[PDB]
Amino acid sequence: KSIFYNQVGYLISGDKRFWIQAHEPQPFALRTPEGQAVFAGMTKPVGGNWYVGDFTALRVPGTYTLTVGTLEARVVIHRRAYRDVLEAMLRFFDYQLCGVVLPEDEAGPWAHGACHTSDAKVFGTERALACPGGWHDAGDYGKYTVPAAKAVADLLLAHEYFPAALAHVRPMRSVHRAPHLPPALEVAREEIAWLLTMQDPATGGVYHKVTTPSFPPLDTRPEDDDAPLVLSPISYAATATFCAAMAHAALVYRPFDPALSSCCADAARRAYAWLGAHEMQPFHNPDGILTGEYGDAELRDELLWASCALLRMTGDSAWARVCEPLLDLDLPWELGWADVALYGVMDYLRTPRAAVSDDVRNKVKSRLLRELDALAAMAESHPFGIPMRDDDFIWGSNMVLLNRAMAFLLAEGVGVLHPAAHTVAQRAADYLFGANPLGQCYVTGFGQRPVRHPHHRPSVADDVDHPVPGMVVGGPNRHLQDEIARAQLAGRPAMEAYIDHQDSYSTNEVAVYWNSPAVFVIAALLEARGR
Ligand SMILES: [Ca+2]
Ligand SMILES: [Zn+2]
Repeated sequence: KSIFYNQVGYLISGDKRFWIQAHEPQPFALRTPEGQAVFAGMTKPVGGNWYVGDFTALRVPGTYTLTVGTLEARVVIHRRAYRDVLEAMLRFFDYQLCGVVLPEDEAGPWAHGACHTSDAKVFGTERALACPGGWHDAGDYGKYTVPAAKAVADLLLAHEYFPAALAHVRPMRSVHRAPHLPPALEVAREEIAWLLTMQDPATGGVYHKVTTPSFPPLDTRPEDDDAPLVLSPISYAATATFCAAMAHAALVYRPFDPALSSCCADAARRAYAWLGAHEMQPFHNPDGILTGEYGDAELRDELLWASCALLRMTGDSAWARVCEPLLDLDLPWELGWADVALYGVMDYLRTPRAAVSDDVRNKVKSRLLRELDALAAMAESHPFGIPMRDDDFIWGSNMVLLNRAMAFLLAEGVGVLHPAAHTVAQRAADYLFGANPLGQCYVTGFGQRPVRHPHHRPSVADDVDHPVPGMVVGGPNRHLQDEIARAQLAGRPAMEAYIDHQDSYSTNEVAVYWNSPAVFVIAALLEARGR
């Protein structure tokens, strides 16, 4: 029996909520460390087994003792409560850097020399290509184009939406080149640079991934992983998502890195040329390649994103002829990594009105609003106020949640101002930081119940009780898709289908594209912005 709360903290100007399992209202108090009450109220029912207490009106920063029944919790209120965790979430990307020295003065215990420095062989050939840099994808050391595109897009969108919040954090600054770009762009450039090396100069197509044939032991340090690197074949999905990300990067970097901006624009155009001359073939692992497939049978949303990205990059109305029929399809409007249509919708909506059809544009805005309404109804039913149903708690459920919060916030940039947007964002953070049935903070290195045993090779290699901080784990997954989950979590409700165990890859791994929406959402919460 405990209090469930945001274990990282609460914003002075933000909503403040705790949860408890109870069957009737109870008085609660918030007190100073000496013990004197500064706030008091009554809990109220929200369904399932749950009651909530609202202490939003407490505006004075500090560490308070929350008392309800015979239970106590320590809660922090601060002007920028999430600054440290946002910084850690962004530093994760630098911790994932491949082929670059990470010095101890930046990386502490996890400092290491440049890893995976060898040339990658193109599958089914004797040709070798240098594809250095960028990020290890997850708990493994593969670098995969499709999910990379999402992580880049999310960081770029965070820079575009919340630059002031991001300005207050510091990545591994000394590992990046001077002059230093704004934090999100400094970090994202490393991945963008690597992506550019994955494009085949002859055809404009993009290799699906570069990995070793198989996964090394969970125990393996990055610099000790010396198996041969293989470039898996060019794929439609990789080429299209590369196109979209590069087109996005072209726009965003224009005033910061003109050479990169220009390089990305032309790379995007060459990638789109490839799309036009090739079939929408889903990617499957070649024989002898057992690493992450990142497959996907539906590719029209990738074409949609690429098309809309180039529409916005160029501002040329000719692109709307291709975009608008794709926007009419009943594709899910989601934020990846496989279902990427909402990135395209956003690029379309963020293009000057003059370049697109007014009729189509209003239909797209209207669909977006209806989608958000649906998510808002979900959140209203849920005891923790998050836009989730039991069946949404799948592999990477934390990302499912964060993408949904992100959609609310993105919409505010294109004239769709849903009244639940900022409540949803706060509840998503609350949930991520311990306001859930397990009382689990789903980020390593933070909260009172942090993640301690992530499925992450650098963490497992160094200290299995003390992992790299700032890593957002996948979260509860009702499908029990690893040995540990099957054995330990059968019969538990959806939100309880998580275990902090290094072998539980289906509930407790990490990913660049799980940190990326988290950076966006937490940055939004820091940029406190009503009248
Ligand atoms: Ca797709
Ligand atoms: Zn590496």
